[PDB]
Amino acid sequence: PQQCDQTFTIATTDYAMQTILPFALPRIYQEAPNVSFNFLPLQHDRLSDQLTYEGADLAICRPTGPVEPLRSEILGRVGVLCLLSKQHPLANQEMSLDDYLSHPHAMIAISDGVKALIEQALIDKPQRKMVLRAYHLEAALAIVDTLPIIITVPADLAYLVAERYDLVVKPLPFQFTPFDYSMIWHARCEHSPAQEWLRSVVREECSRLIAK
Amino acid sequence: PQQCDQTFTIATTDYAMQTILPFALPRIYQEAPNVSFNFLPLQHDRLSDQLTYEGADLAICRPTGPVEPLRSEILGRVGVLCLLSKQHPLANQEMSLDDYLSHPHAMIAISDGVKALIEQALIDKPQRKMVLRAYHLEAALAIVLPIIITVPADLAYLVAERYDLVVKPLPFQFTPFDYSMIWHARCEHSPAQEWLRSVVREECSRLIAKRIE
Repeated sequence: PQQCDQTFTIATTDYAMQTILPFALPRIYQEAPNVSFNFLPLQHDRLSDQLTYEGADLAICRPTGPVEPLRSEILGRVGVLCLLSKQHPLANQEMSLDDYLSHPHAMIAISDGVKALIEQALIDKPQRKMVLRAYHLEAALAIVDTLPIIITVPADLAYLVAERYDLVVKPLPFQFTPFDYSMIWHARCEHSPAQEWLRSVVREECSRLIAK
Repeated sequence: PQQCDQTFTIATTDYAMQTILPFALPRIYQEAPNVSFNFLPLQHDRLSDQLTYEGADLAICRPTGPVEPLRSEILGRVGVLCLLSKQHPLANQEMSLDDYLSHPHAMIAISDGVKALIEQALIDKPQRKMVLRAYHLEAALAIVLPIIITVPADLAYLVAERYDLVVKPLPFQFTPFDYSMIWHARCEHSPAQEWLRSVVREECSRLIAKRIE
């Protein structure tokens, strides 16, 4: 509704902050011109307490475990991509796993759960140089003019961003099973008309996102 | 030095992560090629827990209070600035307090503690409508509604620049807060930590200069 004027508190990881949410927002405000949002950083380890006492109506992440009795739902499957400066040696050719391993790495907006996922997928091949780990590729960009860093990001951020910081997108050189991104909420928000609305729009929008 | 291949954990805010360190990073890696970095979100109420228990080497933020027995030094003086879309009504005029107070507000990259600072500066004024409160700014971007985007000064200039939008001063008296480095006594006399801090120190220093000009 347009007569909705309440403020929804979403707890977000940095990834969902830069891709999912902003994608969703034009349509949220379009449908609900009057709704305020409050986006606070999700603490993965105090996820259930954020939703219970700290005022969060919805958390958008990838739980590092089960979350019951918090109700939950997969939004879809995020994949992982690599970002290269257009002036990277590899910017032009194709990335073999052997390229990937011989170059310095910046890890942007992954997080340890997925980091562990990737590290797990890279379990037998030789230790790569992990040079930077951050949640803002502003920071990796800062060094594309220094190291030939390969920037591993969730796939969706590569598409939202690469095509504007003037850097290129290469596929992962190895077997990566896309992980699942979820919404979490307290069962008490389970039948709230406004909360069903939020989750719906966030659900449909993630579709439009995944579909494209 | 440059034998150093040790990794540093820096717990940091968003502002710090977009305006400071990106700035300070090229001289770091140039100065210590083997060095490795780990930046993670500061959790402001867990500042000391983060440096003490979670393995954070240094914290860069505005501590919402006294940090003893955590080591700390001021870095410099963050101020707050506004960002408008180039097709915002007030884009080509000066924005008066009244104008400020009549428009939807999007508050980016501002800590609660600083949020409280501005709330306290606007304490005798009508309520404004706070339509959006995020931490990366690609969310406000997404809706830049005739919103006025409040942000730490340096960040305003950084993106105002390249997202073609405009920068209006705060239509009120607001006195710059200051940012700082924070660390555990345990990192006070580490040759590598004393080194990290100083490169941060003189790059921040360097940043003020450049900016001041």
